[PDB]
Amino acid sequence: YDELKETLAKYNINMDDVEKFDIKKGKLLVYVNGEEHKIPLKEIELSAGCKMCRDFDAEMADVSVGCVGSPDGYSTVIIRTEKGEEIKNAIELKEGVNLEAIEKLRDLKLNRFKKEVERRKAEDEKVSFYWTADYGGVGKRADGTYFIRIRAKPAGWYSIDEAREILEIAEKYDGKIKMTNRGAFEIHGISGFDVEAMVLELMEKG
Amino acid sequence: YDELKETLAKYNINMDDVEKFDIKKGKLLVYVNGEEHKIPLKEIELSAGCKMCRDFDAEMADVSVGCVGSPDGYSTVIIRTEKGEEIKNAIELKEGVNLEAIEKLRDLKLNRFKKEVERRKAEDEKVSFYWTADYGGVGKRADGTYFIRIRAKPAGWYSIDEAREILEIAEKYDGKIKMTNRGAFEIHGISGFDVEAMVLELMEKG
Ligand SMILES: Cc1cc2nc3c(=O)[nH]c(=O)nc-3n(C[C@H](O)[C@H](O)[C@H](O)COP(=O)(O)OP(=O)(O)OC[C@H]3O[C@@H](n4cnc5c(N)ncnc54)[C@H](O)[C@@H]3O)c2cc1C
Repeated sequence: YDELKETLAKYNINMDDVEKFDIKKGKLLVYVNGEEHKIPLKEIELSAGCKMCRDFDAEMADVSVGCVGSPDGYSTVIIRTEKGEEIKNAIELKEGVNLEAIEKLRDLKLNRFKKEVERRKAEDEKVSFYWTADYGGVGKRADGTYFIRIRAKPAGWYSIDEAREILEIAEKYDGKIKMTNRGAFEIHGISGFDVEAMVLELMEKG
Repeated sequence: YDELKETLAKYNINMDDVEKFDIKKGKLLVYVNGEEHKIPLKEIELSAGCKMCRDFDAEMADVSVGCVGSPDGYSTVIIRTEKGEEIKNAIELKEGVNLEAIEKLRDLKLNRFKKEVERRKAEDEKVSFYWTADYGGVGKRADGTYFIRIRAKPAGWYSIDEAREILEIAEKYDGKIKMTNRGAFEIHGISGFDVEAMVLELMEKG
């Protein structure tokens, strides 16, 4: 609040008189005593934790609502659960949302997060690797690194090509091979900084 | 017996009058009428089953006795068990056996066996893979090929290099990878003709 008020003070805008705020096209819009003042987002310092955030569209909500992707005066509605489906009784909904506009904001937020994580890695600052729990098969070892379990293939049969692919990915991330008593490859010693990239690489290979 | 008798008849020897036989340095020695006759073993047909034999020195006996590697009028004595050690009480034994003379015949016999198995392979003749039981970790599959179980390493840890070596040997012999519920690599589909060569290769890699 103090940062936004101080920023408004720079443009000679009294916060106590503002009619409405808005954030559109990467700019903050202020409506006070008549016309709307345009302030670039770059010029306002965001809450620090927002730099560590990955979730643009509230992907876990029953229903998510925003302005991006839909005409002005309308709200974008993303229905995700049967509870969220009840909004169809309350609102006359239309199709035609601009899906690519929403995805662009997903990527910009993720790139902001990647820059902040890289900066913490370079500066020896603390990182909580909270997104490892986004993925199945990830466990935390006693020493603060992670193991990644590749779900056992039926009857423990692996093609030579498949096994070689697993070893190549393990080598790339300095992982160590452990064979479980259910016939799975489990790769140990993965840095929290590498877990997401390695899992996606494994998923890409099937 | 009939083959030896007819062979001797060709050299004008009546087997009934023979005083002693000997096999030394590639020859059949025949002592008859106070004479020594030498017949190259190459001119004599051996019993068919000997071509499929691997064991020159009776390697499973309590004590094995022969003439190779010791001076004329002595017997070579290879003691292998505590039962065999009792011969030390019956015989004043001497050291100095020519071990290479014995090894030379081990390898000649093995090479003869390899030639006959290869001949049978080429002719699609019946081979009994009786020597697969010389090695641990070898099992017979339902379809007449074999699996080779690599004894699980402690806690199922394998170096990337170790796993790659196993896969390379599996590939060479057209083997298929199965991971056991004790953390072992088990290689399936190995021909009886290849089992020994493959096991020795794995043993060579440690
Ligand atoms: C901080 C912030 C950033 C946003 N950024 C974007 C964006 O980048 N892109 C985008 O498309 N939309 C964004 N929105 C959402 C958008 O501004 C609207 O809130 C949304 O479209 C709903 O509009 P509405 O007219 O349907 O809701 P309304 O009927 O106006 O109701 C708004 C609801 O928002 C809730 N609310 C308001 N402020 C907050 C807050 N600080 N914390 C929690 N709840 C709050 C109120 O409780 C209210 O129920 C943002 C909203 C906020 C609060």
